[PDB]
Amino acid sequence: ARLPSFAIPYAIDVLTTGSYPRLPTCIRDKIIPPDPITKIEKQATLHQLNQILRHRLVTTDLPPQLANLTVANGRVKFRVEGEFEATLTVDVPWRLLKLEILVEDKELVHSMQISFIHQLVQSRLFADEKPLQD
Amino acid sequence: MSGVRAVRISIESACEKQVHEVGLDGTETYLPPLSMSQNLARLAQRIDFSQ
Amino acid sequence: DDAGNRLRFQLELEFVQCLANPNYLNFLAQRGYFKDKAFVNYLKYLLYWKDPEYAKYLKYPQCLHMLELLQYEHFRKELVNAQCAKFIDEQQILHWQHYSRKR
Amino acid sequence: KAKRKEEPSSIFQRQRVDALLLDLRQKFPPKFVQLKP
Amino acid sequence: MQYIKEYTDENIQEGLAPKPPPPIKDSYMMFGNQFQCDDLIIRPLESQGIERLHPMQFDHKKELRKLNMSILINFLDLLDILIRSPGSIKREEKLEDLKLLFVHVHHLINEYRPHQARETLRVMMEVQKRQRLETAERFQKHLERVIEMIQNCLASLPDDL
Amino acid sequence: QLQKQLKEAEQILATAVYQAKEKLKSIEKARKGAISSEEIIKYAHRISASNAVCAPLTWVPGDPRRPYPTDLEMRSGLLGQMNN
Amino acid sequence: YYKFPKKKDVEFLPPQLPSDKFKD
Amino acid sequence: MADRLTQLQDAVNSLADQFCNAIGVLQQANPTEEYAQLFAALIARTAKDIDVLIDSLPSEESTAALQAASLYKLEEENHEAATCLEDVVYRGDMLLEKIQSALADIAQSQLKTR
Repeated sequence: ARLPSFAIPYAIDVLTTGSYPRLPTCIRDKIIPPDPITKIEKQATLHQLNQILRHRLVTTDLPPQLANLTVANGRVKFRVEGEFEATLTVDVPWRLLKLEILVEDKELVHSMQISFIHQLVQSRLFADEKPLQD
Repeated sequence: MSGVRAVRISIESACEKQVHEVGLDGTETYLPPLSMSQNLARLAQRIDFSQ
Repeated sequence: DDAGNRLRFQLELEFVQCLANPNYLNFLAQRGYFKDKAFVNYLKYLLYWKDPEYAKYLKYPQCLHMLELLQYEHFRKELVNAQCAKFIDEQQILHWQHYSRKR
Repeated sequence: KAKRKEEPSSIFQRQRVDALLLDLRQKFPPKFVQLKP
Repeated sequence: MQYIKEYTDENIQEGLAPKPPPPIKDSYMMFGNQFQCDDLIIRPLESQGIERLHPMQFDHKKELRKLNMSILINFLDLLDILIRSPGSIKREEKLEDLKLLFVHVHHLINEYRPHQARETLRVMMEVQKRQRLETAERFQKHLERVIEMIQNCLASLPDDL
Repeated sequence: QLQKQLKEAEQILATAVYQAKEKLKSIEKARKGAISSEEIIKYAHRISASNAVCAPLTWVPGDPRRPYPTDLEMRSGLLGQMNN
Repeated sequence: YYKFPKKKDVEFLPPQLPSDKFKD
Repeated sequence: MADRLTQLQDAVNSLADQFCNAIGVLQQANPTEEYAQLFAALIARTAKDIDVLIDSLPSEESTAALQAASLYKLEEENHEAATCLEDVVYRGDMLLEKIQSALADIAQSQLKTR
């Protein structure tokens, strides 16, 4: 003579949602460092990310030309004129360390001690004084 | 019931933000704010092509 | 005769519920669950017990979750210690009250 | 830890670049970070 | 004694040698509380299986009055047996019959409320879908109007400059 | 000024399009996998009686149940002696 | 690397290079 | 609650408790008066719950066959409307993306050329 249990939440969950959303889904996370998100979704979202990046770059008032302006596909071309260094991204964030300066007529190129320049770039970016000009 | 005449209706309940945050012996809450504007460009990954 | 109606639910659903129950989580990595090469492959080759293609005898749920998460060599490697297994059991035991204190 | 680490044939000579490197935080003041977003 | 050995050895092959799709399990089994066989109810109705006394009206008030009269008669018989002599065992039979009738009434109530609950859930889902479609149409109209206004402003600015 | 206005309008339209795409994907997922109400009601009745899927009829303050079905059905029932 | 990247201090120069292989 | 099954179960439990209390009092001085008042209140609550389950809850009439047919028709209509709205939203999103791309290109060209 036990009355029938309704369990409106669990019933509505098991009615059409054939999964375990209304429960702790951190089994593979609390005892394993698995990838939470952005597993393969980045593949299709890369086009929209690049579009948004280009839109934000165009919207942001860039500095003068100064023979250092460059624009191409793929990402934001920092500078390619002559021997200028190249870089790209990865409010709005500001990434770095995508390429480097170019030279020729060796004497054997410079080694990775250039991190000093990268350290200064990161410090000046996190200072947020004027990223484009410096 | 149990084999009676049925109607293939569509059931669309509320499934926006369930109890997703892991709890420790009760006292849990929701954390899903659906920040699509912030999640537009937030996928920390490797720019180098590996796929 | 026997390949049709003798192992579809006699040794498939019961074995899936046994290998996927939280009580026998640590009581199954002794006979060989993921160490064999043809074990996870044969399990995935017979993972049509709870999908939308065999919804006529859906009685034992959570079958595919085991082969999806545990047999992925990520969760089965770890959690062999005492503290990790106790924490996992404590975190999974509280999931049996998702209808009373879910507000 | 055997294949490679920093640089094999990373010869001085033009290391002189170093020499000038010793100009640059000086040509311009490093900005404070303290932000690991 | 809990591991995939027989099935994992029968399915240890490549190509179409593996097992086919699992058909309907229509044989002996113990899944949950039933034999895992469809079209098999667990409890019978109140008008099928036993003698049918209530008419086709199935009025809530009439059924409640009948259940109250049955309970009163059972209590009176139990009191008479306790007072006069315990040589009457009809009390336990009447109590078991009342328990079975209550189980059948609960099953019928659960069967009747499920259809109405499903209809209400479907109506609510249709209303939610209509509201979402209206919100999306309003957002699209607002975006189109904003684009039209932006274009008009851009065309007007080029004339004044 | 026109570019800022158009960028705001495009952000609003992109948010609306994302919401609409999410709704359409949810509708397509709901329409892709679905069966008659008969099997759904049968599974609900088979899983609501015992303490297998959620809190059974024997619910009390602070149920000591677990995510597993039970211990007696797994120690001696058809769950722990499927082959032995 | 991720971690916290709170390597402030100063220096930001040095060399971090190696090629000692010519009788010197 | 505000549901048919929940209210039905509540009324059944109340009726069972009232019947059990009556049977206990029949087969067992202010305490007697208190027990009589409690039994009267339980009987009144059971009568009210029965009246509610008879009036508010759907009776044997007004079947749900035509209701399910209308629900299926409305679901098909809502699906068609949602598909049309999604097509219109995709068209608008593509138009907005093209307009934004053209605006950014024009801006970059005007900046670089001055």
